[PDB]
Amino acid sequence: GEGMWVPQQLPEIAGPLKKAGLKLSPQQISDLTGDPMGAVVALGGCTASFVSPNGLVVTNHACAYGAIQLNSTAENNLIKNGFNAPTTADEVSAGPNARVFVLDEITDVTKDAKAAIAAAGDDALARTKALEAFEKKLIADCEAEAGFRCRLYSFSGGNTYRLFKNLEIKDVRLAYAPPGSVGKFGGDIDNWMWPRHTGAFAFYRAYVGKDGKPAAFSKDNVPYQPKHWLKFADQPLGAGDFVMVAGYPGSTNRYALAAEFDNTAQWTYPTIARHYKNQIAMVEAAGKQNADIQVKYAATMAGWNNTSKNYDGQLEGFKRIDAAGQKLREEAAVLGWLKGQGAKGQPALDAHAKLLDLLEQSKATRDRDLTLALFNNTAMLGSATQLYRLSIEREKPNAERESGYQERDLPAIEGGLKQLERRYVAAMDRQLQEYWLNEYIKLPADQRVAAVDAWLGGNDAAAVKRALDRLAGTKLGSTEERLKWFAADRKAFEASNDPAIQYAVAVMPTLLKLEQERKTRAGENLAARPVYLQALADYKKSQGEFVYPDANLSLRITFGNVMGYAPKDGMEYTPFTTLEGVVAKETGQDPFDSPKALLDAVAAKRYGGLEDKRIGSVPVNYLSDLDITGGNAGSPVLDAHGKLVGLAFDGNWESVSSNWVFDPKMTRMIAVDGRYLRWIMQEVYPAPQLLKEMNVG
Amino acid sequence: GEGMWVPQQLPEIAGPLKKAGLKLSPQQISDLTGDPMGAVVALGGCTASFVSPNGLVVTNHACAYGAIQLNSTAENNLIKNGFNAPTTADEVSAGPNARVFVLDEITDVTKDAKAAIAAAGDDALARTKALEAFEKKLIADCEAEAGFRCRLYSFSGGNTYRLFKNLEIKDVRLAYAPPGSVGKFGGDIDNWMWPRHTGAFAFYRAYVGKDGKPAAFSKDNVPYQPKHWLKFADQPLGAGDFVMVAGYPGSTNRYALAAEFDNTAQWTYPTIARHYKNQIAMVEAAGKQNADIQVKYAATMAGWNNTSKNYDGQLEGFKRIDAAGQKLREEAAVLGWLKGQGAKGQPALDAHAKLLDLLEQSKATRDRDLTLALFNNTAMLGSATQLYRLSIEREKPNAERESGYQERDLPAIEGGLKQLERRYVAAMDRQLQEYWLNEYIKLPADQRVAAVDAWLGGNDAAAVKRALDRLAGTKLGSTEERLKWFAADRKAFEASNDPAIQYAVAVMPTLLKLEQERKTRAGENLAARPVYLQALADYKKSQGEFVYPDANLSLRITFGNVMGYAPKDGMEYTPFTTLEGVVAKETGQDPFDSPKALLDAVAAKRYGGLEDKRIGSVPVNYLSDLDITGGNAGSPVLDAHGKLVGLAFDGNWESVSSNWVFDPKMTRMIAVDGRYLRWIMQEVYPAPQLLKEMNVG
Amino acid sequence: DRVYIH
Amino acid sequence: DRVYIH
Ligand SMILES: [Zn+2]
Ligand SMILES: [Zn+2]
Ligand SMILES: [Zn+2]
Ligand SMILES: [Zn+2]
Repeated sequence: GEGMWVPQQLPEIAGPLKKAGLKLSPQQISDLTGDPMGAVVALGGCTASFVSPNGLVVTNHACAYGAIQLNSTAENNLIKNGFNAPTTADEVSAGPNARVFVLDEITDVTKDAKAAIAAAGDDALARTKALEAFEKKLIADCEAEAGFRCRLYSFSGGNTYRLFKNLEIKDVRLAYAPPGSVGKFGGDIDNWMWPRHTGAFAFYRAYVGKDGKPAAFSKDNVPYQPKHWLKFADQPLGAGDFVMVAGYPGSTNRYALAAEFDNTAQWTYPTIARHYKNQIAMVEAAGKQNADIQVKYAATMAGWNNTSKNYDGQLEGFKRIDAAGQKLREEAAVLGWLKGQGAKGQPALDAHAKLLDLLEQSKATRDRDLTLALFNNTAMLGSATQLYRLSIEREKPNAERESGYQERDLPAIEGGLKQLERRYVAAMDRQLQEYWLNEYIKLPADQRVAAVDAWLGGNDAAAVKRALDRLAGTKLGSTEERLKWFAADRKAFEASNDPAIQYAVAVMPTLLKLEQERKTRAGENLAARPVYLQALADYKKSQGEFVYPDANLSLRITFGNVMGYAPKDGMEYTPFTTLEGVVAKETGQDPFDSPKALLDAVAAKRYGGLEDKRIGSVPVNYLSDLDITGGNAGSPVLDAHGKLVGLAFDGNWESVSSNWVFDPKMTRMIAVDGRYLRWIMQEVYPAPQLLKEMNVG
Repeated sequence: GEGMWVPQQLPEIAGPLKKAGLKLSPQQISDLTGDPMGAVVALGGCTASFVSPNGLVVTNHACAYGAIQLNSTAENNLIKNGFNAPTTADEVSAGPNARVFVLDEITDVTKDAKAAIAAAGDDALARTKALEAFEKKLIADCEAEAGFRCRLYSFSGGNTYRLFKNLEIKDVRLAYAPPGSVGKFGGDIDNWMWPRHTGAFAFYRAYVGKDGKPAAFSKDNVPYQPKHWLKFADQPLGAGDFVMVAGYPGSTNRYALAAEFDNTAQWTYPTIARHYKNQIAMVEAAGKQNADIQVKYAATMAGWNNTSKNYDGQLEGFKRIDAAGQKLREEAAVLGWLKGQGAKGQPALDAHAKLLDLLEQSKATRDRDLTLALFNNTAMLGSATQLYRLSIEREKPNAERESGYQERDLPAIEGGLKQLERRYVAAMDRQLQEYWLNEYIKLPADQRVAAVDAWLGGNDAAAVKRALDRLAGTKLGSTEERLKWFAADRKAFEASNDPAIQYAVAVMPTLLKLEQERKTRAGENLAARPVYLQALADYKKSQGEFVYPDANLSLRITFGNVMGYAPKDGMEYTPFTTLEGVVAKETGQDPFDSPKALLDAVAAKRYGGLEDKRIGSVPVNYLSDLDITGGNAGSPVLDAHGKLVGLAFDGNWESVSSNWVFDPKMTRMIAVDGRYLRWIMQEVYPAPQLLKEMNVG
Repeated sequence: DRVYIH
Repeated sequence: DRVYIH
């Protein structure tokens, strides 16, 4: 059912867990560094889990897609062909920015954070700065033990703050990925849909130095030896059975003003989906003539497709359930309620009115802000703005440097500049700069930026053509120029004739002012949000509804049972798909082009000892009523005894709108059955060495 | 499950019926004139049943559609609005050709039929004529008792012959039709599909004279008092429950040469589907501008739509189950088995070869034969040719007049000419003539007909136009002129200047010769068909398969259970639909435009004492594994105790190909629940007087 | 609709 | 695919 429960909420969900079928005690699940919860890791954007004592880690194909793509070329395309390291010394680096975060400790610091916020007085900007200084100081203390990365999380609008400390593994290697026709079977047609038939899995291996401490990549590094790892289920998973997921859901907006909903539904989602679709169409055409562009732009294309389709799904979902109407009606009901308590309900009404004014302020410049952000997100402009900002920040002591530009951030900045090599083609990027400039000059006068108007010198096709021709002169297109400027000082940036760099110097003051405006607006939100969100939660509780905070990239538990859903009267989706369903979708053309060894195994009913009797085949994917969102890709699904039964990887079409308005009847997780992982790795793209390592060979 | 079992096969299915859940004895069912089987009637092309001691008959909306259409006008459109007679005197006539046939007796005449056939000798034409002469004498003897009509049926390729005698009710009146948006909810979009949400029912009342004997319409007639009628179930139908149907399925071809199947799949179905869709588009376009064309052509359009969608469904189903492949392999297996019986198998082998050569003969002229027949079936040419043929036949003694043109057929001919009044607009029929002329001209030289070529006098658009202009001077457009010609003699036809009559006189000798050719092929079929077909049955039996004759318009029984089906991996169709499903399809536009009373009743959860607690609603339609075909529309569906739980009305998309190759996994009947009939007649289009008469109000 | 075709 | 957006 509903709920992305923080682990401190285990006493409240202990009864519900036992009732749903959990056979482990809740105390065992409460031990977050124990068995099995200690096997679950964060990737930053996805979840994973250890599945061997020698540092093997399982996650989804879409979570490893980036790593797979980095190691691919047009002539050796691992996305299409798969990857298999017979021995660990055959494993290839997942990239310098790949991470495995292993939970060490959580701490409530709510009281200290609210003090530090209070000490800045009735000044909005000053309030943001004070929270930032408190966070930086706290992280600096927590990171003094070498090998750890800490993160501060704000829950429920700032009502609670917690500090997480994680062992940061920085040498991650690819060990196995199935061919893309398995790992991403159905492609973008089946994405966000059920029935689903996708082998959505892949394996990494985690490494540390010979002394046991984390370290960046080195042939001297050895496999990390996790204290806990999961075991594959020995009991077959069936309809009705208990399942639970622990992972790192990223963001939900279930506590939100109606007007925040309306802006997102009527502007944000359609605008972004539109722009992502236009860029997909461009890169798609270029990649049809140019295999280098196709492989290099593959991970970016997977993102655009996934996000645009998610957004189309959310919009259709809103129409289906009348989300705008529900948000309007529950807002009236809450405001009614607060007024009805006269005196004691006044702080929340004040907050509501403030939050509402803050929205309208964002709304005034929405178009300018998004267009400028995405423009500066193209590769050469992104690099130049990032690198110039860093030179600016390095002039200040480290404690005053903006987050993302402190010493602790240098490894990721450097890593990104190297990774960009496998993701950039000048001729393609010029077309993306073009697209965004064409969109910028479409903007009305009041949504313009002076510094950009000036750099451009006009509002026509000629100014664009001239702008592109100028930028084509940059030397930031090579990894070595980028790393040169990573080290250079501000004065060198200010002297440069590289035109990407000149752009960045030209616009940086505007970007710094926009940033202050945003931090000021955030300081005001910080006064008002906690108060109002506390009231929404009180209202919810008084209505007997489930109360848990919106997702914020921290660890959550969700639980429930294997079950289908009924999208329409007269029909039902069943909980499992099967092998025979994979082959019925075969067309011989991408994305429905399974490997021959798969088509043959299925025809000859070679079920490898993995068949589930109740469905008469090896199961492929299944549905359940767990409540996951972006970030939970890769999370282990555990059965009543804590054993691995699958990996979470998607949601059904009608689920995605639950980000704003939760619908129990149509909200399901799509998971890949652990038996299909096994089956693929026995009969289709074999990895007997990995099976042996996980005690299932 | 599979099988359209003749009544004489009851001993063979008694065990299977009991096992599936029937609680009446098989003797109770074997009494074809008792309770409940004597309640089931034939309408000619549909089935129906008595449901009151006062002559009330229930059938499907699509079966009554012609009657409803005959009583509708542009200004008072019963198809749209429904009809409800508050008292029996407000009932309107269903038209002069409407019939209710009540079974009276069945007699095996196999031995005598076959003697008559053998006495003909070696000549094929004489063989056909012997059988026709035998049938006519047998029918004349049977129909000596006034008020009865008799029919001779041939089963299993001519291996068995039975004579049916029926009481022929000739005054049928419309008592109730729900509005079209209920009776045909979903129109042609949902036709042949599940999920279905259609209130597919209507009521007639049977009338007879004051002496109790059948008579044509007259205000002195009174309601027929049937010996038996059905009662509504008092137990809620549920998933898994036993159900059975009795009715009059018209045609199946599960016993067929592979080459017959091939001709049908590759030519006959696609050709007819294309012609029907072309004609639908013309009439549709013309009716959007002229509400009289719209109502007068509604019944015609309903058949073109139903038939062309059915044919599309079959072609898709053939491809789904590789029917060509199955037919070829099966035939090869049968020919193999025959060769392996040496001498003893020779006559079936020879018959196979003779049937195959007869198929080739008819194939040689198929484009001509179809095009001519459909050209001659437009309203004025069909009238002219029918009437001129009747004038030729009336110069012969009755016993020698072509069947369709004897004294016993005169009522029907006459009725047809009157009904046409409500189904003909000259400006529409002229577009239909033009379509058919255009198709005629595309025929190759060797498929043309001298008499039509000559009459046309040209081969281009200008000639087409000049023939149309000639034909427009016909006077056959009025009912009074058609009836004048109905009574007139041959010499009066041959003297006329009416250009439709002139066409008929010119083409008649050609139609008569094509007819003789067809009767000749038919006589060679009489010799070969029984021998091959008996061999197919014997082979099916040695494989342990069900053996039952193909459908032929006579009374059959089918039985099974309420269940859904699985159209693809990851999904299932459930056995029922519900009220809420009807409202979910609402768009406010035809065919998804329910009466506002239906929308109001569902929103207010006014279930009327009819909710099935197990589905949370009043059931609307349901699926079952019974084996039905065209002709079974309107058949009562009975439960374990012989009570009415529904009416048969459709099949699901995947089922229609079972006309040639039976697929058990996706062949289902769609029926309308008895409770939804009652619900509509309580809450939406009330008929309290009818609910009282059937003891459910 | 399962009415008889022709 | 339930990866984190953005
Ligand atoms: Zn147990
Ligand atoms: Zn340089
Ligand atoms: Zn006249
Ligand atoms: Zn009983």
